[PDB]
Amino acid sequence: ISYDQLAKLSYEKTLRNLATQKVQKDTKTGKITIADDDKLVNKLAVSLQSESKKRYEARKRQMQNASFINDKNKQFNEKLSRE
Amino acid sequence: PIYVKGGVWTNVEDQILKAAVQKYGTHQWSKVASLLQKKTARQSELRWNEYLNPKLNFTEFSKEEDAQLLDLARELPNQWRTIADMMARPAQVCVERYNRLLELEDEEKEMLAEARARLLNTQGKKATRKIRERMLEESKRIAELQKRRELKQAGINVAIKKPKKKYGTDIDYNEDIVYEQAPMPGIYDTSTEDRQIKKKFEQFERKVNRK
Amino acid sequence: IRNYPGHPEGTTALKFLPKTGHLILSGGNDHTIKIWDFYHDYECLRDFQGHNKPIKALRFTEDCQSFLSSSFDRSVKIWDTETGKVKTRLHLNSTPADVESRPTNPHEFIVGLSNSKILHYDDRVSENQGLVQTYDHHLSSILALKYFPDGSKFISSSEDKTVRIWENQINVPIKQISDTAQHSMPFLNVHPSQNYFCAQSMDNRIYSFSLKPKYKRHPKKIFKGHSSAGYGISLRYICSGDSKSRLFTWDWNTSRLLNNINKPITQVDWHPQETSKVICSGAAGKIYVC
RNA sequence: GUAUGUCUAAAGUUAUGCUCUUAUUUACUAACAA
RNA sequence: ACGAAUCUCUUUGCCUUUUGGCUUAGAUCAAGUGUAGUAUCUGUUCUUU
Repeated sequence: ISYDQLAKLSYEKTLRNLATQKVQKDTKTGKITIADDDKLVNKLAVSLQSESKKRYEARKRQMQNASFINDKNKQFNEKLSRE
Repeated sequence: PIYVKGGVWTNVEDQILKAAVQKYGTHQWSKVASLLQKKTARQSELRWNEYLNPKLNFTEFSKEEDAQLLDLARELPNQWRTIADMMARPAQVCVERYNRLLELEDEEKEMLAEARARLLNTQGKKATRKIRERMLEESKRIAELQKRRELKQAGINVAIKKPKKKYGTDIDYNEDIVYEQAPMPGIYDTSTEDRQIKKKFEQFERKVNRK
Repeated sequence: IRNYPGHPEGTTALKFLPKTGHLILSGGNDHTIKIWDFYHDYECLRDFQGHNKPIKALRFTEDCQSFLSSSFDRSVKIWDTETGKVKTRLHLNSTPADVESRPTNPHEFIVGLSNSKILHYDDRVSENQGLVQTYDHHLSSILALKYFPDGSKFISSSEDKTVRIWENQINVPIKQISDTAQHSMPFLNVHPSQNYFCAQSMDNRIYSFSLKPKYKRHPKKIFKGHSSAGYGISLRYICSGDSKSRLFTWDWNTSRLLNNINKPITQVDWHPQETSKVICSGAAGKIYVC
């Protein structure tokens, strides 16, 4: 799977996470003030943190699963064994 | 006592050698030898080549294989290394088969402990020294803090001494921004956001002060 | 359990009298040494100091007649118990962070400095304005010293994470301690055999040391779980306080017991004439007794 | 014994299962002695 | 039963602390003691759990 597909497929996913539940320009300054809902941005912030948190804890679990000497080697032998 | 090396391969010793081989590989025979207090480099390497290496085989020969062997003997007279290679076996074993066809613990535990210690210690002295200095440095820092904190409790405010800057252009990063590469100029307006973040920052500082 | 407001300014240095000790000596951060008793009727006899800075390390002699005192303005002062008119040491290089007198003869008297040079002062030698001999085998500020209780051997840890068993006056390290640990407060457990020299660390873990012989130093079991910026004292039990919250009683045999609330600060001590009574030293006139 | 690298070298910036006792090994280290 | 959300696991995908040069393998593999330290040994006794 390429990063082309994995992007669109992850795009499709977070659209399902959405599916759960004005422009004003001063052309002299060039400042395009898009006044939008402050509640929705907060809902993005919390959701995005939660998504990253979910992933963060996902590694933590997978790190705590278990012919080596030190932390790295064990994993390096695991990088060899997967092949 | 110092002495001339040799003897016989105790199973523990063999295991140790195997471990070493896994660690250091098949061409650093000195180090592996060193790991074994009894056995030499040459001895070790020979052993690995002859007995210990897993990509050898000691399974019995099929009738066809027997034929191949004895035929080789008939044709290549006692050039047993060559013969071994032809067979695809180690040579001593082949020879033995051919012949057949024709008719204390404290010390050991010491080296073990030492061995395991070594194998689980895989850094040059520079590394070890560096980590030592790091932990020492940390300790020093905490001691300094304890003094400073103690004085604060006592009522004397002491600012923490800077790191004695190594060179003229050495940087303290809390003075001012590291190399403020600013964001790309604003297409969408950013003013309210700037304010809010500023407030958040100042608030955080306040919290820290109170903390 | 029960309180007493002593020193309104933060830091304190609470200590009982020796063995047969009915008294509660304090000397806080408010540059004033004060005196209160174990009898609930807390009676105030204020030993006023003269020197400008706050008073830091206060300890008694074996006699219970004169107590030493250290401040930040290079000033150590000896103090007679009830009267308080007594020999004085106005002049030093800079603050001695910790000081202790001999547990067998009140005459000999060690002061330990920030410059890492330790100083004797006998009774006739305090009259001389001299030293029996200095020590200079610690290089960092020492802030920490206490005698092996027979009077002879003498220990002083330091800011560089090193402890030093000495003979009383020899000025030659019997033993420098290991490096990778850290140490702050040195206190000998009232150990029945009297083998043990305990000491608090920076890294939340009080240690134990076989002080007889002085060359012995293998810790048996370490007392973990007291986020340390403070102090600790023994009698069965060792009780030490932490930086953040509250005090910690610990079974000296197994290293685990109750964790009593303090209210911050932490300097624990035991009323040794009794079996079960503690003093906590909170910051800013919050001394708790049990 | 060195390169080398840290350290010190004084003036106050105006806030409210264990403990123990020992004896033995081995290793490493040691400009300390032989 | 279909739709959705939450949780756990399994299969795959992602390698997520996952080897960062070159030379003659870069070169050569020892004969030590006592004194001290340090650690590590092992025994050794007793205590109480």
